[PDB]
Amino acid sequence: DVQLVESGGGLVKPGGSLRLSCVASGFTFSNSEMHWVRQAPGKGLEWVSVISESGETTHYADSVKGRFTISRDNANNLLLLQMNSLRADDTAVYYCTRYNWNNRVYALDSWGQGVVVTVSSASTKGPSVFPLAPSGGTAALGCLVKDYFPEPVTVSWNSGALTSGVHTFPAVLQSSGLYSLSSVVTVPSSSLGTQTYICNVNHKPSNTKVDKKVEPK
Amino acid sequence: TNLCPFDEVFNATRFASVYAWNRKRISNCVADYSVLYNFAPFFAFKCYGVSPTKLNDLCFTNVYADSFVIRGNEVSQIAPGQTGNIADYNYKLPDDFTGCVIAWNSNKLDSKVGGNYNYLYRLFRKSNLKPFERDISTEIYQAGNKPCNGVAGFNCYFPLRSYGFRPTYGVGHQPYRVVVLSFELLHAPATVCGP
Amino acid sequence: EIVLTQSPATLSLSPGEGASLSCRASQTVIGSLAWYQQKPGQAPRLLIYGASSRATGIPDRFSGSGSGTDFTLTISSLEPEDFAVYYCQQYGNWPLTFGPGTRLDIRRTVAAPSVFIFPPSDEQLKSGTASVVCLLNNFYPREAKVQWKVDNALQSGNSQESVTEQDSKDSTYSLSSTLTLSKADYEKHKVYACEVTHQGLSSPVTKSFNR
Ligand SMILES: *[C@@H]1O[C@H](CO)[C@@H](O)[C@H](O)[C@H]1NC(C)=O
Repeated sequence: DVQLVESGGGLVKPGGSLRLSCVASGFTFSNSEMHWVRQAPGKGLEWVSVISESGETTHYADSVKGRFTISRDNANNLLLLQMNSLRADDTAVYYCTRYNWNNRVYALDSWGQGVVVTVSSASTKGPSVFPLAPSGGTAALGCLVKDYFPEPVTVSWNSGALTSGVHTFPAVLQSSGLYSLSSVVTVPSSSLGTQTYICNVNHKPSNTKVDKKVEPK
Repeated sequence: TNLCPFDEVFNATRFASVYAWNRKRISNCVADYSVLYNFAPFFAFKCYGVSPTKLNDLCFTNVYADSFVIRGNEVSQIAPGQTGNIADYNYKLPDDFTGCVIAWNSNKLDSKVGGNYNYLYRLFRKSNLKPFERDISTEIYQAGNKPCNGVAGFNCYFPLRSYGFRPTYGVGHQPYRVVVLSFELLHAPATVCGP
Repeated sequence: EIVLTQSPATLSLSPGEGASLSCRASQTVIGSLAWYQQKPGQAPRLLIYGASSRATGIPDRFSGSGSGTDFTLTISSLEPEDFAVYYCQQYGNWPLTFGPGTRLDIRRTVAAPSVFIFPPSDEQLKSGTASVVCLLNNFYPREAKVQWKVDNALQSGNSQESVTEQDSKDSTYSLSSTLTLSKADYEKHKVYACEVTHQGLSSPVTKSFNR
C-alpha cells in the first residue's frame, strides 16, 4: 500500500537547523506533487510548502519563506525539507503528504505519520515525581511529574495492573520551558490501608524510569 | 507623471500567449523599480548582469517589458542558455542577457473550471528561435516526407497546443505570469533613469 | 489568502444522530474544497474532495456539498468512531489554507465534577517550590471554571490547566489545575482554596485546606 515515513526531526535550539526527510513507497513518487504541512501542539493544520512532481516548481508559506527549502530526489523516492534559522514558532508535528491530482483526487489523500520538531533552548531533563496523597467513600490520589524536557512521558499505575479510574492528563508547558504533568486515580477509601499504589513514570529522552509509592500523609 | 507605465504591464487583466508574447517599449520616463518590489508572490526575481538595487541608480537607452503566461515548470526556461519547449520554440533569451526575469503564480487569474484554452504554446518548429524572436505562424508542421498543403493529419500536426489551465492542476502545471525586463544601452543617449 | 471559518467550533451529538458541519470561505474557492478527519495522536484522513466527491474507502454516511464560499459536510448517522476533529481545506489559491477545525464530542447527561485538592508534598517543598493541585473528576459538559483563592484573594497568572479527552466508557471529562509558587510565597499564606463552577452544580463548590 501507499506509505510515507518522515524522519530527521527532534530537539534543536533556536537559530539551529534540521533536515526533514520523507520516504515514499507504494506509488509513483516521481509523478506525485508533494506538500509539507505542520501542526503545532494543541493547534490546527498549517500548510508549509509544496513541490511539483519534477521539482521545478515550489511554493512556500510566508512565515517560512527564506528559511525553509523543499526539495526531492525522485530516483530515491525522497522528499526533503531543509529548515534553517528555526524559531520557537516552528515547533510542530510535520507531515509529508501527496496531492493526488494525477489520479483525479484533488486533495491531500496520502499522509505520513508525522515527525516531531521541537525548537527550544531548554535542555533534556528527567522528571521529578512527587506524590499527591489521599485524605467520602471514594478517595483520590496521584503523582505529579514536574520539570521534564522534552516530551513525552508515559505513566502507568502498579505496572499497568491498575487502569480503572486512572486519568493521565496532557502535559502543560511551564513558563520555565519545562513540562509538567499529573496522573490521578480514584479508589475505594477502605483500600487506602491495605492496597499499595505505585505510579511508574518513563521518560525515554532522558533514559529515566521512576517508581513512586503514594501513601496517605 | 513622468513615471514609466510598469503598472500597465504587471497589473494587466489579460496576458499574451507565450508564442505571441507581448512587448512594451519604454523610454523617456523616470523608472521607479520600487513599485516592482511590492508583490510578495514572486516565484522568480532573477536578475542577470545588474544588481536590483543599482537599477534605481542607472540610466539606459531603452527598456523592454516582454509579458506572457507559461506553466510553472517552464519558468526555469526563461533564463540565458536554457533549453526546452519554451526556450527553443516560444521565447528565447540571449546568452549575454542583461535584465531581470520576474514570474509569479497566476492560478487565480488565468485558470478556469473546464479549462482556459486561450493560452497557447508552440509545440513543433523546424528550428530553434533566435533571441527575442516572436513566431506567430500557424502553418502545419511537416514532420513527414509528404507535403501537408495546409491539411492537418498524419505526419502533419498543428504547431500550436493549448495549456488548458484548470484551478485544480498541480502547481507545476498551473499558470504563471512572466515579465522580462531587458535594459538596452546601445549607440545612443540614455533615456530611462531611476530616481 | 482564503480564510476558512468553521461552524460551530464544537458539536455535541449522540450516536445515531446526523451531523452538519459548515465551512465558509472569505472569497470564492476556485479549486477544490476538501474535508479531513483527525483523531488524537493520528495523522489527518481525507474524507471529501471537490466539495462533494467521497475518497476511496470512506463510508457513504459521509457526504459533502456546496460551492463558492459555502460548504457543508454531512454525516447521516454518527458511529462511535466518527467523534473526532474535522477540517476543511482549499486547493487552487496560494497559500493552501485550512479551517480551524470542528470538534465532535458525544452528548450525555450532565454530570457534576468531583473536586479534590492536593497540597504540595514535603518532598517538593524541600526542593523550594510548591504546587497545589485541583482535580475535577468525571464531569460533563467539558466547560468548567476553576478559580484559585489564596487567603481569599483570587489568583490569576500563576495556574495552568489540562483536560483529558472524552472518556470512552462514560463520555465524561476530567480537569487538572496546578497553582505553582515559591516556597517562600507558599509559607506567606494560610488558606488555599479551589472554587469550581459547572453546569451540574447549583452553586460553586469550594475545596480548601490550611497550610
Ligand atoms: C490591478 O490593480 C488593482 C489595484 O486596486 C487590483 O485590485 C487588481 O487585482 C489588479 N489587477 C490585476 C489583473 O492584477
